Amino acid sequence: LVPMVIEQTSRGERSFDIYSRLLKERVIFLTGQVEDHMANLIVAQMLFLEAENPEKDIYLYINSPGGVITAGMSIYDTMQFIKPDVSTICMGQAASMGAFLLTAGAKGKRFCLPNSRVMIHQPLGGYQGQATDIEIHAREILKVKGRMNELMALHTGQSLEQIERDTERDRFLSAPEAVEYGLVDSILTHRN
Amino acid sequence: LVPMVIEQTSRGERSFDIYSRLLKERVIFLTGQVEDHMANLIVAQMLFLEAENPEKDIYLYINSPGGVITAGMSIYDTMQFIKPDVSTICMGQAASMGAFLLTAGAKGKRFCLPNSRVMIHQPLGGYQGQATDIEIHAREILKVKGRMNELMALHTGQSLEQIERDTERDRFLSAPEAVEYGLVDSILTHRN
Amino acid sequence: LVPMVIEQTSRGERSFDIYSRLLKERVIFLTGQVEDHMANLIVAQMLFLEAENPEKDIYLYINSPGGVITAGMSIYDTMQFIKPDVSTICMGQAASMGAFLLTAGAKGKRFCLPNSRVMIHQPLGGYQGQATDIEIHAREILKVKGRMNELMALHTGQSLEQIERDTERDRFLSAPEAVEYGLVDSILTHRN
Amino acid sequence: LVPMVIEQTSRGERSFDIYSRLLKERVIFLTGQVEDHMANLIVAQMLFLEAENPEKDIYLYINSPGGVITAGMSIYDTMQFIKPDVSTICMGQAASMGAFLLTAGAKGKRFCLPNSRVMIHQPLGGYQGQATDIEIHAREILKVKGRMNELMALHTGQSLEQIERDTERDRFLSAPEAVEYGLVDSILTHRN
Amino acid sequence: LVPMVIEQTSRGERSFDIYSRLLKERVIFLTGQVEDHMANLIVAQMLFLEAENPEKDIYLYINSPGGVITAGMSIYDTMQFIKPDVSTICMGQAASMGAFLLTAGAKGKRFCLPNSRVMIHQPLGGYQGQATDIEIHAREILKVKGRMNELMALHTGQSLEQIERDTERDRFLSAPEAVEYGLVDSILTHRN
Amino acid sequence: LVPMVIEQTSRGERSFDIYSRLLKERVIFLTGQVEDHMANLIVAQMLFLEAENPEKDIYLYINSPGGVITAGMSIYDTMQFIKPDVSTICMGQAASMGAFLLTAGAKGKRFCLPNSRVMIHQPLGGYQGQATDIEIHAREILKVKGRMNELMALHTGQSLEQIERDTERDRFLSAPEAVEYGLVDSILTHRN
Amino acid sequence: LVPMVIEQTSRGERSFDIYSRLLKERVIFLTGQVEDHMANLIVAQMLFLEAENPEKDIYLYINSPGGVITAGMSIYDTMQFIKPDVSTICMGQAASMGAFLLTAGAKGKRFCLPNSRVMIHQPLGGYQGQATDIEIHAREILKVKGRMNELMALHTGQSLEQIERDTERDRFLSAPEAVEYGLVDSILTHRN
Amino acid sequence: LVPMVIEQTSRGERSFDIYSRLLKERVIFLTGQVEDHMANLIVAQMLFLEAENPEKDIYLYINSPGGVITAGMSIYDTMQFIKPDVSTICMGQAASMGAFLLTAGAKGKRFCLPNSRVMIHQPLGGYQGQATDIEIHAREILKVKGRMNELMALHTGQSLEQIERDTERDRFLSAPEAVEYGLVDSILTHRN
Amino acid sequence: LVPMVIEQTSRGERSFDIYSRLLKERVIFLTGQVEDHMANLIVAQMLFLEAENPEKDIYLYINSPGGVITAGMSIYDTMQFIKPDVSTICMGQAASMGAFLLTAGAKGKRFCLPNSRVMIHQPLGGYQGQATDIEIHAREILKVKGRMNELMALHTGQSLEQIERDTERDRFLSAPEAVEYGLVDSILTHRN
Amino acid sequence: LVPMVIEQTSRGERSFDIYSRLLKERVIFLTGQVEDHMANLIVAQMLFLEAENPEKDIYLYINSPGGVITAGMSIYDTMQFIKPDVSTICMGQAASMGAFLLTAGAKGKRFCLPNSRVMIHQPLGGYQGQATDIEIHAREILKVKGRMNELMALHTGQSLEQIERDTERDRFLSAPEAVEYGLVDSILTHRN
Amino acid sequence: GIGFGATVK
Amino acid sequence: GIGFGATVK
Amino acid sequence: GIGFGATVK
Amino acid sequence: GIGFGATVK
Repeated sequence: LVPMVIEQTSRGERSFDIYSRLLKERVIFLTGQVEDHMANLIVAQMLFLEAENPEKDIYLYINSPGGVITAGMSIYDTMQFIKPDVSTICMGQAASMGAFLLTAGAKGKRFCLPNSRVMIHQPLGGYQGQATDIEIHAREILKVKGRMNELMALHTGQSLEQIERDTERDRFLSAPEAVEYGLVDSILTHRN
Repeated sequence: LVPMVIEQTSRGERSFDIYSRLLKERVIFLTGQVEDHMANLIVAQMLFLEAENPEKDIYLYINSPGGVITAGMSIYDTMQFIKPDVSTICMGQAASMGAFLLTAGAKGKRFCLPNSRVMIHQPLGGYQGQATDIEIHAREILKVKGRMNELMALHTGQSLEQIERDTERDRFLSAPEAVEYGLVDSILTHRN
Repeated sequence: LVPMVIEQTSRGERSFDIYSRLLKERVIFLTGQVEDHMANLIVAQMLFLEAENPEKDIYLYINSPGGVITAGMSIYDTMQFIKPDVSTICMGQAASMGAFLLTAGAKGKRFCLPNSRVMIHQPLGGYQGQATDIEIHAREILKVKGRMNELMALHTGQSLEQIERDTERDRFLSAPEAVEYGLVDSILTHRN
Repeated sequence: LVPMVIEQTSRGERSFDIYSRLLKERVIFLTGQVEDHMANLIVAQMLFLEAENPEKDIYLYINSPGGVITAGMSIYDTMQFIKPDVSTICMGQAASMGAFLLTAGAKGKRFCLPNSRVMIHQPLGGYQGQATDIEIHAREILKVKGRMNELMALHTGQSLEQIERDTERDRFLSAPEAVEYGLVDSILTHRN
Repeated sequence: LVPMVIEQTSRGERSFDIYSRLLKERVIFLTGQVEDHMANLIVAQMLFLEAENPEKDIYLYINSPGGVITAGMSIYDTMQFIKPDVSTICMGQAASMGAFLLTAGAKGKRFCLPNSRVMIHQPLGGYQGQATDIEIHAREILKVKGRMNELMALHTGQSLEQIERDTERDRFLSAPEAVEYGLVDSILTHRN
Repeated sequence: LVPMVIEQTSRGERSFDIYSRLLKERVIFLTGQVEDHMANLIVAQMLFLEAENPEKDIYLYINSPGGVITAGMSIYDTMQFIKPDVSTICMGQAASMGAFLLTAGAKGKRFCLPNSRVMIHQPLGGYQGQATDIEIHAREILKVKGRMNELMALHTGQSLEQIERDTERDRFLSAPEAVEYGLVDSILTHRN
Repeated sequence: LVPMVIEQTSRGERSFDIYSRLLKERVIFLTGQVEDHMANLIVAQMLFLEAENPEKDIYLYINSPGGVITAGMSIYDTMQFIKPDVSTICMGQAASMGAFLLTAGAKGKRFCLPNSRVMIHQPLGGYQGQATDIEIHAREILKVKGRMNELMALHTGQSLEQIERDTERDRFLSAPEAVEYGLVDSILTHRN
Repeated sequence: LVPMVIEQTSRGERSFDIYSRLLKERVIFLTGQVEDHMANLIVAQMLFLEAENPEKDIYLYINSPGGVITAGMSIYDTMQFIKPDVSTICMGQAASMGAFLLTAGAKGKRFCLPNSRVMIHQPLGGYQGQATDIEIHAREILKVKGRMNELMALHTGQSLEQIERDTERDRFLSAPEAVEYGLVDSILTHRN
Repeated sequence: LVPMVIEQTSRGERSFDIYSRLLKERVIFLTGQVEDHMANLIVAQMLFLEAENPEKDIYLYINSPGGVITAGMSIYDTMQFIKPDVSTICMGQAASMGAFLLTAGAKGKRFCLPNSRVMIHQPLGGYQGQATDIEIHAREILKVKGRMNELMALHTGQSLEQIERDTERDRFLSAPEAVEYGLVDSILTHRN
Repeated sequence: LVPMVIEQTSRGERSFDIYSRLLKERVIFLTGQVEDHMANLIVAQMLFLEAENPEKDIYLYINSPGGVITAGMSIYDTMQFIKPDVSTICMGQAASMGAFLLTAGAKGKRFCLPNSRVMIHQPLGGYQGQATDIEIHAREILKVKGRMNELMALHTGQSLEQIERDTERDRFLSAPEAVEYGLVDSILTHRN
Repeated sequence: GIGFGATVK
Repeated sequence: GIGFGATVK
Repeated sequence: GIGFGATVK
Repeated sequence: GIGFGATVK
């Protein structure tokens, strides 16, 4: 169940669901595994908020263990296309693709809550079939791995060689270490 | 869950779901596997937008790993029938049938986001039964393969011999290579 | 999910689902497998449109791999009963029963989209039990096969002997061949 | 999904589902297998239409392979109780219990569409337990078989001995043979 | 099913669900296992109530056997970020993560009903793979265990050494013992 | 399905579901097994009715085979906290936890319908693991058993030794015996 | 279980299983479905009996519904290679491959028991994959069908055109009709 | 069941199973799928026959659809190590690995029965995991593919380029075509 | 099935199974996955052959994808304990534990067949439970990893640092590379 | 499969299975999980060897992850009853009950192979039912835990307090540490 | 109308 | 409009 | 606004 | 012997 809230306006009272209420204030939630359907919904929200106001920041709240890459790159490419600065915040955790969408936010507007945790690794995949087809799909996921490391280096500021060494295996980063690593910019410990 | 948005009009406020809101602005989403039911829904949207305004472009956003061919050809034939120019955009990925609907868009109005990826191969199928029936279904899928290669050559500009060689096995194309291959026209890196 | 559309009228704005919107313009969709429940819904739509206006054509859009025969004959008998001319269009595919409902449309108002494909075969069935019961159900499905071939010959214009030879096994017909075979009348390549 | 239709009235426009729209015109659908819940719904519709107008005919459209007997006899006893004449029409098929509800309609107002098919047999049942309990349930279903044959003879006009011989095994009747057998009265080939 | 209630206002009557009604009075329910989706919903409620009024206390009613840690830390970090004092109440039980969110409430505003019961233990986890990966995930959950014990000590007032000894295995605390342990502040035996 | 009812008021007609209608008259239903989610719903209803009117009695109708204890103690502690007297009625049956919530009602306002039946036993539980953990969970459920027997003795008026002897195994009490046992106060045979 | 029999010899008594006893008298059983393992066993028996005596006839008793073709052609090619004349007898039934091994016996030494039944059809097969692979496996099974019809014509004496017409679908032959068809030579009604 | 045979010797009669009898005459059967256990058994037979007599030919009868490669290369390397010439014969079929062991036989002593069929393709495989591991297993199976094509070229006499083109997809060879292709040497049509 | 062989001796003929025959000549087979039961059988064979003759070499033929470590170390420790030199040979493949038992053979008496392949990686494992238990099992498998790398370095002659780098991920070694790596000593290409 | 060996005696040759051969030399294997049936077999072997010779040592080779306690105590009590000294050896691993039977061997005759590993923990168990039954089974497994720690202290020489601390959780001991801990006496690195 | 057959401006 | 292709102020 | 970044009175 | 390493006449 999803609670319903009421917004007071000049015309009259208005009934909203809680997630649609926050969308009115330019807040998007990225929850759970990243798949084609949920990601296609986040794209629709970003495009809508750009049209409603292209000069006001969009906020993307991330609590996800990651998922499909191609579904996540649809979110990434949209964030870079649109004019508004997509601020990203990590709540709970932001793993493999969730961490890539976290660091892909606008520079200076990427945050981590004080006890959140970030995880980064290299792409996972697989194939079954002839050796000629295994070579094709093996070359492809390596190109994806190279592309994801270049973009990680671009946004984090690190070198491509450093990103390659750290993402060969799973690497957990606390919220302070994510700041030092360039993955996020600061921490929202308390409200001021 | 699908968020609800509000549109301000002269008559009064109006509550929409996010997907129906974008349909009002002539935007259609092709998400997930291509099947008869989702495809029959996309046809209904294209026909409706033609009637509402036959001189304004329709936009078809594609993030799909492909699916049934006969379901996809219902979308293709509709796009060519209607007067409006169906612009196509690739988000995340556009595989076997999704790539065919991508390149089938209006010439000059086919796009790929900078990190999207396109995949093309030949039809998949199968049958179990008598040898006389196996010959019938084997001849049919070969005719389908020939028809899909001719239309790929028509829209991409390549030769039929080139399409046949490249689609014998899976072939991945990055967004720049798709432009060079005639599959799409340009890239939407940033908004200008 | 099904998008919602808005129709502008003199009284005021009106919210419709996309399938109900097209029903207002005398368009019916026959999608997926033919069963008793979906077919009983198509009958209800045809009867309703006859009552609303008995002199305006009804349009039945077909994208189906066929299904139960008795469910399909309820659609066929309704189409012949009602006064309006039921125009049929094939999108994607129209197989065994979908092809019978395609050719059963009003003469001169049966169409195929340029890349659609039609398939025709003889009835499928089966029974398990005593030999006396096997004889009963075997005689019945043969009577059904004879009845379906007579009606196919009536609407296609072919002879009963030709329909019997062609439907002994699966036979695929492209959209041009369906025109030459009398199964449909013309092709909607482009809008003029 | 079920389409929504609009009815124009003096007070204003009114939104209906298609099945509820036809109920307003005294039309009931008996679709699928006969069970306690769907049958209890048909009883509620018949009682409601009697109260709204007891002098106008009710129409029961049948497309069913039969089902539970006790669920069907609730429909039968209601049809005989209420004052309005329940006209019955067979669409697609009307098997074991559906055929009993077909012939149970008002005399002179029972119809079959030209390609529909009727099937009649004796009750099916079963039990597992002690021999004393097997005798009880075996005697009961024989009483049911005797009662169903008497009522079949009453409405069809045939003799009880003829109904017993024909229902010992499955017997299919085309729409013309159903007229000759007294099961229905005429055929709705075309509208006049 | 969820009952609907009516609120009397100056403008008119207003229909609410019972959970949305209590949200209007700044009451949130944390029920069942702690997962990403339910936790992302509680965050949305806390943020909304802060915006509506940042000086009025929020109430979080807890009846949960715990669940995922990363989902719970998103709730914890939100409670500490927002300006309003999040009062916590334990109903029925508050186990591993539910107990951490209970003690994380505002100091002086943490309560237990007289027969509720609290349980605390150390994190649960697991991994399957190479020894190099087992070392990574084993080091991580130990860091989580250390972080959860520090925060437990901060809010309960106990020492870090005491929290470590008591959470090595499951430890149940009645409502009086929770007060003596610093986990909660008082008991709501009766209303005064 | 849940029927909808209409309430006539001065402002106008009002549509309610049957369960929400009775909630307006301060009636709550405790049906089925006692779990965290249904119990958290009953708590929300009791708190709401206290706020609407703290001097009018609340009625809790019980037909339950019991369930989780911690979920039931959230209902019990709420009933004792709130100012209104929670009258309890047993319909059909009130077993292990349902019987505890039955006897926990306000003194003099606990009832049983004439053919209802009450069952009481000791807590059920279990654990699998090390012997050190088995000792912890075994000691805990014994403390719960002791607490549930003390509260049973408080409300029934019996001695703690009598409750212990009777709850060592399942004990069924008819509606007259429940009155003699102090579990309920009287019987609602007929309305006067 | 398999019974054991005793053979009296000059050296002494000898214990045999019943199937090994009959092998000593040059009798082989082909029972059940034709697979690689049972067929590789029949080949071993034929080769052994050739070596023991190359001038004495081998008897192959067939009661099989057929099976894999490649397993059966190993039996066929062995029968034609070895010098002894492999007499074949049909007991119960000899279907698709069992009928091919029946007619493949030595001319004049092929028999059917009076109530046995023979069935012949065309090969069954199937494949799932790319269209290029479907063409390969479809061409192959057609070559197998052509090869099996040529060998059927060689041994039965019929023409290749007659075998093609009769094997397009399942065709049952009684023991007299098998003699008239050239499939077997005579019938063992009684022993003389 | 496996029949037992008797061998007459000077010392006395001797009971053998049929497969062990043929092993005494230097005949080995390779039946069914190639796995580690059956292959380790064939190696034990070859080594034993070498020791018993190193100057007498060993015969390997092949009826197999192939299987694991590493299990088959244990058979291949043994055949090349031992001094006796391993003659190979194809019965029924010899597919991917069975064809490699067929052509690996001694030159001039490789045979096909007249209706046997040979199939050759490239290795099948697969992996699921990180991209770094996919590259490792993808490179390995390509090295295996290269090694299997070199050895196929060595024994067949064809060029490495010809073997690569023909094994990119499944290729069926009849017994005459296998002789022309160098895969086998001659055909055992009849015994002379 | 396992073939039976005959050994000629002075006392008389003797029937053996093929695996027991080779055991008489001091040959042991290590086939399939390494588990406790098969490994406990190999230990029994090694101990028996030591007692029969402690000065004659034992041969261990390896075709295994590895398995449990503790089962394999029982084989390793036995090989080092007994006085005879355990020669090892790789047939087909010798993966993770099979490679460790291969290199553990007597120095100078370790062989690989020309097309065999060796694979080495680090231990695999896993655990589910409390963090305190995860630390225990994580420390243990790291000690095992360290012990297995030391013994690999001892027998291969490489350095501990080289073994650690190469076994961090799967590493395949052909038969020539295994010789160069010190894993085996030479190759048995042909018999001389 | 289990290999067969031959023993040379004065009377004649004798065929044995490998496990029965070693039993003749007073060697018993304890392999796999400890259950009632395998343990009842080990008891039968120990009793038999005592009767054959009561002054010669019995050897029990252990490679087991433990299992049921009651099955293991039947082995322990037998080892202490019989006069011969039961020497124990650990191969691969000896976990919870296997370690108890290892240390229960005769003092001075308990060994570990150089790379074996020992694990000790407290008993595992569980129950589901009434609280009165949970108390009974919880008290019992605690008595078992106390009894197993006393016997561990008796044989290892450690104190009862030390055994209790070390067995609260899983504790792995290498072969050297087992010697230092009193669990075994020495190591069989090489044969001398 | 909206459909294929119906004409649109 | 709202989409990629449509222009926004 | 409502979010983390947005300021509230 | 019989094995690989053992020599045969």
